Amino acid sequence: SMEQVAMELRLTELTRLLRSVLDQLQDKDPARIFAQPVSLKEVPDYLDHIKHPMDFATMRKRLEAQGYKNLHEFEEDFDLIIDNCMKYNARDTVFYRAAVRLRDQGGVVLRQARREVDSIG
Repeated sequence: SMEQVAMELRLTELTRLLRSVLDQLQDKDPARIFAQPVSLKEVPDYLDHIKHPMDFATMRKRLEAQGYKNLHEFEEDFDLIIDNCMKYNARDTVFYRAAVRLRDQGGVVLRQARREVDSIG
């Protein structure tokens, strides 16, 4: 139908905007701490601690399959990256501290993303 096509164009445009959001958030991680999944070879107990691992490469896979229906779903995944790290790692670690900085800097980007998503529909 024409409606299904219009819906699909909306999703494609959301995907375009979320790709730009993702790039901007990932720039706030210049150390690449959150770039890839925590390695289960190197941290073999990880899944005993963290039930829903997340990272930027995994988000990018989902994004490119158009697997984010709305900004809330995308934000959920970003918050998993941060919250997983702040639980597994102690406060006095470079990992924890990187997550705090990513959360703080990402907030700005996500605030305007939400306005754009609402504004453009």
